[PDB]
This record gives sequence, structure tokens and C-alpha cells, in this order.
Amino acid sequence: RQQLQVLARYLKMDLDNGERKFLKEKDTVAELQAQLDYLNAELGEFFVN
Amino acid sequence: RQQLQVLARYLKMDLDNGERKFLKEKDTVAELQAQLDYLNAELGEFFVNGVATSFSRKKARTFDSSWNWAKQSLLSLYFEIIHGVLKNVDREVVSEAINIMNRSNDALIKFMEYHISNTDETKGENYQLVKTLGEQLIENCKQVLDVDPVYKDVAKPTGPKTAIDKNGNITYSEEPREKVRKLSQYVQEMALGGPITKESSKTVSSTIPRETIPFLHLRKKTPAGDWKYDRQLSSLFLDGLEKAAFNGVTFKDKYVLITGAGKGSIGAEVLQGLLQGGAKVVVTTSRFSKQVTDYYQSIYAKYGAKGSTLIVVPFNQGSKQDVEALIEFIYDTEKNGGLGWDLDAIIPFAAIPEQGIELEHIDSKSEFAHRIMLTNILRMMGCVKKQKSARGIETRPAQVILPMSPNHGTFGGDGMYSESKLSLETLFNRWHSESWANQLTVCGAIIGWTRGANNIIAEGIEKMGVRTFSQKEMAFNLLGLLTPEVVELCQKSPVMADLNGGLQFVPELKEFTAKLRKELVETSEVRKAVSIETALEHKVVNGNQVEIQPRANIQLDFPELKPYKQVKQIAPAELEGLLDLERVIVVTGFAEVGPWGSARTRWEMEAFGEFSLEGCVEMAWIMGFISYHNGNLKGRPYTGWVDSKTKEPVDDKDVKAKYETSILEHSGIRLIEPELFNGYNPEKKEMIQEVIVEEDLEPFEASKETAEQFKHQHGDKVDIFEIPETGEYSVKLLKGATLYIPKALRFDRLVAGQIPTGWNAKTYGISDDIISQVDPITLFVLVSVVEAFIASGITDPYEMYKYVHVSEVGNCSGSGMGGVSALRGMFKDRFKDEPVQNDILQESFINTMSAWVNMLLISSSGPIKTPVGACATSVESVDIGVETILSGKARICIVGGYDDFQEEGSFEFGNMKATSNTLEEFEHGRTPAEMSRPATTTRNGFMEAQGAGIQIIMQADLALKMGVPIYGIV
Amino acid sequence: EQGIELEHIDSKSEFAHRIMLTNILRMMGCVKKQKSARGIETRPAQVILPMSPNHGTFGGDGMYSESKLSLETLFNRWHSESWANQLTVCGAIIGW
Amino acid sequence: GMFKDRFKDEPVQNDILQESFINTMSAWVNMLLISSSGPIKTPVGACATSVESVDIGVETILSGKARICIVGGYDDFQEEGSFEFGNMKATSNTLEE
Amino acid sequence: YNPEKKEMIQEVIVEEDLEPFEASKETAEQFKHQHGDKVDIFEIPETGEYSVKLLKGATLYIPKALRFDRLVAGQIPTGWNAKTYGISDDIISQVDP
Amino acid sequence: DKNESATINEMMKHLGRSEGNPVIGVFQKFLTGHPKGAAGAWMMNGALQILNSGIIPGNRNADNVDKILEQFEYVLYPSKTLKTDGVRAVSITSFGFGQKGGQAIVVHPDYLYGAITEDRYNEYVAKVSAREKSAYKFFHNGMIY
Repeated sequence: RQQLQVLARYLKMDLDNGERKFLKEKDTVAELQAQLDYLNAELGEFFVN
Repeated sequence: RQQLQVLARYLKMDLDNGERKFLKEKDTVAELQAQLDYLNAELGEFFVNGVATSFSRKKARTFDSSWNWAKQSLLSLYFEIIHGVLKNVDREVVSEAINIMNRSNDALIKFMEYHISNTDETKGENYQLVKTLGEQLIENCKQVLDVDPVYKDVAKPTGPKTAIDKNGNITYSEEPREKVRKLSQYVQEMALGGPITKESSKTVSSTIPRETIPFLHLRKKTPAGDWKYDRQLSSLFLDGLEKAAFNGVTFKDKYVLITGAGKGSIGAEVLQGLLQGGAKVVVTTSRFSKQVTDYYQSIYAKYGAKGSTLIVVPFNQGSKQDVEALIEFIYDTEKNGGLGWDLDAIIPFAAIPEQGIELEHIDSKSEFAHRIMLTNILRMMGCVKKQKSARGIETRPAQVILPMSPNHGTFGGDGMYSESKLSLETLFNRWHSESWANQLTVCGAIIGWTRGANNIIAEGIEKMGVRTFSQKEMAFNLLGLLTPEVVELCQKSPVMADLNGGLQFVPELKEFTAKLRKELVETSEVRKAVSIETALEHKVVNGNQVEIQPRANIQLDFPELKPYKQVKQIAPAELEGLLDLERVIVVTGFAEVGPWGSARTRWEMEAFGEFSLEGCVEMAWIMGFISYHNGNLKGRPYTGWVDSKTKEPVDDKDVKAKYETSILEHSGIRLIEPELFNGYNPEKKEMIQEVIVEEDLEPFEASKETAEQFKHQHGDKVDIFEIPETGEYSVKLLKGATLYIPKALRFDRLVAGQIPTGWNAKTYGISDDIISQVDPITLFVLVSVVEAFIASGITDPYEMYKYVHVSEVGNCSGSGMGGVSALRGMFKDRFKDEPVQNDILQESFINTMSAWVNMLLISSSGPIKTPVGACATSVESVDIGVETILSGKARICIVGGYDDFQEEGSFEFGNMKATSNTLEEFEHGRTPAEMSRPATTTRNGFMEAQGAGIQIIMQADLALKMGVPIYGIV
Repeated sequence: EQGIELEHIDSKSEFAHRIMLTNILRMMGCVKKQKSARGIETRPAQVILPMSPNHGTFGGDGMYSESKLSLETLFNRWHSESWANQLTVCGAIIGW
Repeated sequence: GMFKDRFKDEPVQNDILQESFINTMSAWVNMLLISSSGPIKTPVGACATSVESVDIGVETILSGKARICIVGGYDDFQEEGSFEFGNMKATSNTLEE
Repeated sequence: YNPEKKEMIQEVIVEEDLEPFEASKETAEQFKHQHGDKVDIFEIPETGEYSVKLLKGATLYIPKALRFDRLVAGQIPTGWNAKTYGISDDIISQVDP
Repeated sequence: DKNESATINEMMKHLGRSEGNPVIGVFQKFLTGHPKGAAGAWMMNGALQILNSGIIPGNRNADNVDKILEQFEYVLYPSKTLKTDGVRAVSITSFGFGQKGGQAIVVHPDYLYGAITEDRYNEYVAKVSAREKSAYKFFHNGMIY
């Protein structure tokens, strides 16, 4: 692990970049889904469908 | 890259796992966003945005202190009559008297009895008048001590009036009706009707003409299914209106839910009537804010009778979630956070306007308005039905007073307004055909032409016998439907009240209205064009008043010195020579620095609620918005105020229009501004965490002394090595070493009473060297002392030494906490090794401020007694200074108190829970201005502030000898 | 819509109301827009509106009566608005 | 405590603020031993606060707002106060001594 | 408090990414709020804790010791305790020395 | 707030105040907030201004007075300013931490001038007029410069 981290630092490689992007997109999914559940609780399952 | 990949494969590490998860979540975002754009293209931007939830239980505001507002109104009326605002008993005074009667009780009777028996009628005719009127009102209130509060409207009825000036100017006024001048006469005219409404001891119903339709009537459903005018129901309604006009109508034990009752609407007048009658009204507002809450508080303080409660709640009638939440909140028990109420009436008058939306233009806004006005109304009645059925209530129906339009598509271009209004008429049949008759009763009020474009022609519509109503008259008609007899009639069967004023009898009402508007508009433009052309002809034929603007003249506001006979009349005759003026303490000066600037500006904001020209100019000068300029400016010579930044000339008239918003936004209680507290953001509060180092950190270059200090601290857990190239040192922390990492704490006290932004001691003239040396609290104290001496008229502090010895002038002011900025310096900045002055400790003392005052301005060698009393340090200072003067070691004293707002003091007050939680306040919908609400049901912490307040006190004998103003006697 | 009283008005009732009133009005509005865009004044479309003689007589039908009764505004809207030349209203009150 | 231990997130009592006031000592005296509702006047005078207290108490008794008074003065030695006195050079340098 | 060894802290700019250290969820959120993009916080699915990894350029406080030259003070005799005079331990914990 | 209303009510009861004559309570911290020691000084400044102007500011944030405060019949809680025809005395009351209760009474300055002669009052008025003019010129000069 230490040697891999040294090589990544030398290569200017961000091992956590993918995870950070994933967490951002997961938050975006959460907020868009919150909007969708609000609209569903509002208009209703029957109306939206 | 290859070595890294080999190591990852050995470690069973998936470098692409994060990217794969990211791409999956990006596809999920794409598909959810596709769903959202479909729903947006479908319902529309307006509908989706407008279905946003607005109601919350924590945001409801209760008003029930009518016992207090009665006394407040009585004193207001008393002083108004005494001062001559009200010379005669006009209908407004009669209405206020009626409200006082409605709130009358034994304590109130005693209040008025004292205030009238204590009144001295010999002090001019005004005092005799107020005494007589108060005696009459006492007699009236004694009668209605036990009588229930009644809604009685005494305003003069007003008709429409449109006049066209010679220059084609349209003016509309609500001039009083010549024929009708009481509500009883209004009801009599309503029963009488007019020629147009005719068709081919004794109540007002008796005066109805034969074979005629009253302007206000009730319709009965014929067996064929059509609604026709009915003599019996109409007579019942007009008799109820007559009783409500003459005796007044009570709404005790009546729980109402009214929506769409904002200012300038029919619902507001209906709410005022309900509050007068004593009802428990839940008013719902879609514009919940400080303005609306203050409006409803004023409405309740004016009209809320004894036993009435006004519940102002935020509410979106366009969202069924808000509808369900509001009905649940109303019906749920107080223990569960509800109101524990059961609605006796529902008035769903909430609607959004629609102009120029024809059939082709029906869109998201029209569908949303239709939801609000039909679908969510039906959902609200369904929710009330469900609550009543769940609680097993069959014998307490809620009266739904439905707003109905006489015209369904007559005017057009109103979207789905007519659709909603016409579909609301299904409820009459649904009441019989469904199983909610026992929980709700339908009362369709067909509201006629009401006057709040549509007003200029109201006079023209009335020339043919049609009747047009005002908001007050329409509210009176609607409240006539809440009388017990009409309620009982609604419980018998659903009722259709026609309050249209005979508007249905005119043929082609839309075209006639358009013709009236076209005639008025054409006359106005023709007259305006002819006047303009005549003016231009006159000017060309005959060839070709200076207006003066106010200018700020700030007054020190010295006390008014009345003539000697006047000032001697009030005081006892035996006081002359009785008192030892050396032993009488007088406040000769005072001043302050606070969230609203100086004492003058703070007083203006306190008393009048807004800044005058002088106050606004003073605030702009204090805040640095305007600087004074004298000399050449852009070539021409200018002398006056200029903008500090742009340097452009600004006139005192423009000072308000240019800086009122800025002054209000950055004065008083408001969100904490980090620029005024050294980048202190309560939302991001810096802390540091101790952790044990787990790996040897990389070397970092450091000085020789710094490296030695690190080695002294960490012992064998750090290593310092000299670099021979430059002589510096490299510091290498090892495993197990102690480290501090910054971390941020989200703190919930975000609002504080802060001195206005741009307040600078340089503006008052304190040198930059003094500013650097002393604390901000000391600067506030210096400014306060200078302003206090200015208010005392002592421009030169050495002028005191012409009258007293240097040992006879003291400073007994102090602080609860002192130089908290210097304490923070010594305790934190020194700990962090930031640049801190070596004398920060002597700057931190509570007596340092008084020391700096004495050794910058006073030079006195008199008594110095700095108190600490926390919030009472100023009364402490006054007491200590009074005793100093009475003991005689001083003759002049500088009393008062000062303190500062800072991060650590604020945080510890928050830990104490003494201050108010700003996040909870936001949850309750409280703005920074209304966080601080002393003596209220919802107060949950004090509002922390900063500043200084100073008073110059002295012996009365000395004050008279120096000829300084005397503002009061301690 | 069966067994949907006032207390039961819900998503299905709102959707049925949309179909039977709001989207009908949108459809006539769209036909009006097409005819106006193509400059057609002398070829109106006859909207044969299905109307109910009974508006809430039976109940328990959600917003059926609301839609049918709000469709009667079109008679006045025809005169009061600027789509008379593109559409003509024919309300057929369908019996049993 | 409030300025450093809270900054370091060490365990600090939530009422360290009232425990820091100069009048807190007099408050605790009154509400542990005296129970008097008589005049409370906590002075600050740096090194002269005790003579200040004697003079304020004398004037309280002569004014008659009190007949008995607890005068005097108190202060504590701590790291930061010591270091700041060293910074001002008011204290004696122990290494020079 | 040792005047010969007076604790201070020095601000330095982090030059390399420090190794992750296990931290609570709230503590990791606080660290992220402070450092913005200069720290990386990741949940550990095994136990639900959080790992906090400071990146290059982050702000760090390392303790350092200052040799202070005021070593002698007038101190109340060692072993002086309020319990000896009878003040309760609860009062001792509540109030200042 | 409850303790202070109770204290004022008990004072007013014991001192035999006429029933139906509540003291009008002025709450200034609704607007200026609560400073930890400038409080009573700001309230004294407000009290002096109330005395000299005859104007009693109202607690505009008093949305709904607490029902618990109704029992104190000798206290009134206005929400809007009152143009009173003269205020004789004002009672400023403060309560700081550490049981620091404090009261002050500010009487109208005009009750002082009844304790002196006509000639003394006239010369005092002349001196105050001259001093007010001097203070005005000083204040405006210092403000602009």
C-alpha cells in the first residue's frame, strides 16, 4: 500500500477522485429523488403514472 | 504506471471501481432528471414550483393577548383625544370604542375609571372632552362586561366615484353615499332593491317591495333542480343582517379556518369581523413574512375581542400536502403539537389572479390556480370530513362558505377561474348525494362586484340600479351568513346566498362593462391630448416656481425649558429651597453607540420605527455611506455630502432613497457579519483536534529557534536537523507525536445586535494609533463619552475644571466582561503565536476603558470606580456615581456601561442556552429583526448585542451653575 | 370513478378531472392555436362536449360532476373570448 | 477554559462563562453564605481594586444602602496572565534574578 | 503549567497527504467543513466510522514549547485545599479556584 | 421576563399604587438587543428620551404578550408607540448574572426647576441656550470634519 501510494503521488494520480465523484453523484441522485418523491406525494402515484 | 498496476493487482485493489460507481450514479442522475423534465414539461414550471410545501406547525403564530391590546388601544385613543388628533366622535373612534367594549372586563373597567377620574378637565376643553367620552365609554363597557363580544360595523358606507379632469385625469374615490350612512340603512337599501331588480317593531324584511328581488337574497333549489330567489330564506338573511347591523353579531365558540385573507382582500375584512365577534380564526397566508405577521398582529390588537385567537400560519393551498398538514394541525391535540380545535366554519377564499389567459393560453398557471381554487378546496373539505369522522363528530358540522362567481366565462381571459367557480356548485348536490352532510354544510356565497381598472367603471354600472359593494360591505354580507339562524339553515340544507347586487339583471354585462371602460378611457385620452395640444399651441404662440428641498439639520435635542410659571405650576410650591441641589443628582448628558448608531438614531428607530431625514443622514454618516466634501469637485465647486466610494455629490433628499435599504439591512439585529468580528463565521467556527501522529511526517524547513522549540515540546517524538546549505532546520515529527488539526463547528447563534456596518472610530475622529492601541470596546466607550459630553453641551472637557477641581470629576462606568477582544488575543492568538501587542493584557482590563477615557479626554484626578454587574453594570455605575457625588468626592461623574460581542462570549452564551437558538428561530419563521421579542409567549433566549452607553451626571447645583442641559433626575 | 366521495378525492380523481376538463380545454386551445397560426377564420371545429344532466346527484364519482359542470363555462367563453371563429361549442347533455 | 480549552475541544463545563465573571465570586459568596439582598457592587481596579472596594463599601454604608459590607479584593495566578505580565515587563525576569 | 515548557502551536502548510486516521462521522464532517477540498473523508463500511485524509496544502497545528523566564510566583501553600476548610467537592468542581 | 414582571407588580402592590394604573413597560432590547453591560445604560438613555419627549416606544416585536403576564395587573405591555401627554418618572430595572439586581428612577427634569427661584432659573435657561448653540456648532463642525 505504501509503495502504491508513493507511485501514485509521483504520477500525480488521485486514487480518491473516482470515489469523490461517486459521492457527489450520489448526493445528486438523493436530491433529485427527493424532488421526485415530493412530486409523487403531491400529485400522487396515479397522476404521475 | 506499470509498477503501480502491479502493486494494485497484488493488493486486489480496483482502481476503476470508483469511476464505475460514478458512471452508474451519473446514469441514475440522467434518468431521474429525465423523469423530472418530463414532469416539468407536463405540469409546467409554474405548477411544479407552486406546489412547493409552505406549511409547518412550528411556523404558526398565535395571538390571544386581547386583554393587553384593550389597554393599549384605550391609551392610544385617550392620548389622541387629549392631543387633539380626534376632535369629534367619528366612525373610527366609534369602531375603536366598540373594540374596547368587546375586550372589556373588570380590570379594563378599573383601568379606564382610574385614567378618567385622574384626568383634570380644567386643562382646556380637550381634557373635558376626553373625560366626558371616557365616562360614556365606561358606562357602555359596564353594560357589556358579561355580554358576548359582537361584530358591529360602524364605518360609513362608501360608493364609487369616478371623475375626469379637464386634462383627462381619471381619479377614483370612495366618497360616502348620500342616501345610505349606516349599516342598517345599507340593509334597508338591500331589501328595497331597485327598478332593475324588479320582475314582471317590523323587520327589514317587511319593507321588501312586492314582486322584486333584493340585492342580497338567498336562493332555494326548485324541484326541477334550479336555484330561484326565495322570499322566506331571503327574509331570514336580511333580518339576520339587520340584527347584525343594529345589535351586532357574536361569533363566540366559533372556530373558523379562512384562507386568502391578506391585506386588501375580502378575507381580511371577514377576518376582522370574526375577530370582532370573538371567533377563533386560523388565517392562512401564502406570503408568510415579518410584514404579514406584523399586519395580522396589528389586526388582532385592533379587533381581537375577548376570547378570540388568531392563528396565522404559512400555507400553500396549491399543495395537497399543505392542505392535509394544515387540517391535521388544526384538529390534532395540543399535546401532539396541534391546536385541538374543531372547525365551525371554513372560508377558502384563497385564489391567484389570472389576466389575459383565454382558452388558447390555458397553461401551468391556470391549472395550478384551478387546483388551488377547486381541487385543493375539495381536498380541504374532505380532510375536515375525515378528521370529524375519525373523531366521531356528527353534530358539529363545519360551514364551508364557498366563494362563487355570478359570472362563469362572461368576461373571459381569466384562465380557469370560471371553471373552478362553476365546478364549486356541484357541492350543493354532493351534500345530499354523499355521506359528509353531517360533517360539513355548504354555503355558496355568490360574491358580487366588490371594490378593492375595475373601479373606474363602478359608478357607471350603478347608474342603472345595479349595486356595487365595498370590501367592508361584502365582508358584512359574508358574515351575515355565519349568524346562528343562517348556520341552522345551512345545517338543514345547503344554501346559495346571492350577494350579487342585481348584477345578473343587466343584459350583456361583459359588453356593457367593456363599453363603460372604453367610454371612460376614450374621454380621458381625448381630453389629455387636447390639453397637451392646447398647451403646446399656447407655448409656441406666446413664447416661453423654484422648489426647495429639505436639508439635514441634526439637532442635539436638548430638553425643552418651559417658562418659569409653567415649570413652577407642576412642581409643589414648597419645593422652592427645600432640596439640597448639591444632593440632587441630574443626568446632564447621555449618549450611546449601538446597533442603531447614536442615541438620536436609536431613539428615532425606537419611537417612530423609521428614520427621518436627519436620522437617515446621521446613519449614513455613521456608516460611512456619505462623506462631507468642501472644495472643487468635477470642476464645479461643491459643498455638501458625497458618496464615500464614488465621490459623487448626493443631496439630503437622495440620501434616504439611496441608503435607506443599506442602513436598514446593516443596522440593528441581523446576521453576524464576520468582517466586523475578524472573519468570525458562526456557521464555520474554528476548533482544533488533538490526534496522535501515526506516521512520521515529512520534514519541513524551520528556523533554528522554531526547531529548538519543536524539539523542546515533542522530546524524542520530533527530530531537528540543521541544513548546512543555508543554516535552517528541518523538523521531522515521528510516530506517536501530538498534532492539532483544525476542524469547523456549525454554531446555531447566527444573529447578533451589531453596530452598523461601516461604523469607524476615524469617523468620530479617533486617531489610527489609538485605534491600533485600544480595543473596539474602548473605541465605542470613547465615542460614547464624547457624544455624552456633547449632549451635555461640554464641548471642551476641561470646561468642567472652571467649576470643579480635577479631583471632583470621576468615572464610575464599567463593563460586564471588558476587553474580550484583548482576552481572546492573550488566550488564543498568543497560544497560536500570532502577532499580538505586548500590552494586550492592560488593554483587556474592564477599567482600561475608563482609564483611556480619563487619559484621552478628561485628565481628571477624581474618583474612579469601575463596576462589574453583568447586565446590571450600568445601574451599578449609576448607583456608584450617585453615591460618589452624594459623598462629595465627585461633583461630576461619567456613569454607564459597555461590552463587546465576540466569538467566544457568544459561544459560551449558546452553551448556557441563555441566548436564542437562531436555527430554531428560522424553523419558527422568525426574521433577525423579530428574534428579540421580550414579554411574549415564544421568547426562547436573549438577543446578544454590543456597544456602549454613557451618561454624564452631576450635582443639580453644579448643573445649574454650568448651565448644562438636565435630561432627568436620578 | 366509483365510490370516490368528497373525502376520497385523490390522485385518480385529479387525473380524471385533468382528462375530462383541463386537457379537453387544452385540446380546444391547441386547435384554436393551429387554426389561428394557419389564418383560418371561416372553418370552425365543432366541439361536441359530453355533458352530464346530473352534477353531484349520485355522488361517489370523484370529480366527474366537477368536470362536466365546469365544461359549461365554454358557452360563455365562446362569446367572451377570441376563439369563436375557430371553435363552436355544442354541449350534448347525454342521458341515461 | 472558554478561550483555549473550548478551542481545543477539551471537556469544559457549559457555565464557564458565569464562572469567569469578576462578580461571580461575590455572587457565590452571597448565595452560599450570606443570603443578603443588599447592595452588590463589584469593583475592578487592577491592583487597587481592594482600596476601591473599601471606598465603595464605605460609601455604601454612609449612604445607608448597607450597614454591613464585605469589602476586599481577589485575583488568581495563571499561565496567560503571567506570560502577558512578562510581555509588558512589569514582572521581574527570573533568569536575570 | 511549566513556565520552563510553555505550550504553543505553530501554523504550517501541509506539504504531503497525511495518512488516513479513523474518526467519528461528526468529527469527519467537521474536518471536511473546515478544510474544504484540502481533506478527504470516507466512510468505512466495516464499522461505519470515517477516515480523514488531509491533502497537500492543508492547514496544520503542531505544538511547540516556549522557554519562559518568569519561573517564580507567590503561590498559596502546596496542599491548600478547599475541602480542608469544608467546601464541598461539588462546589469545588462548579466554581473557580 | 416573568421574574421582572413579578418584581414590578410586587413593588406596585406594596407601594399602594392605585388599581387600574399599570406602569407602562418599555422593552428596548427588542430593537437594540442585549449587550452584556451597556444594557442599563441604553435603557437610561431611552428613559431620559421618554421623559423629555413624553413618548413611550412600543415593543414592536411583542407579537403576543404571554398569558402568564396577565396576572400582573400593574404592568402594561404596549406594542406601538404612545404619544403620552407627559411622563413624570421612569423606573429602569436590570438583572445581571450573579444576582445583580438593580433599579434606578429618573424623574422629569422640570420637577427640579420648581426648587429654584425665578432669577436663578432664568439665568440657567440663558446659559443653557448659549451652551446649546455652542454645542450645536461644535457638533456639526466635528461631524463634517
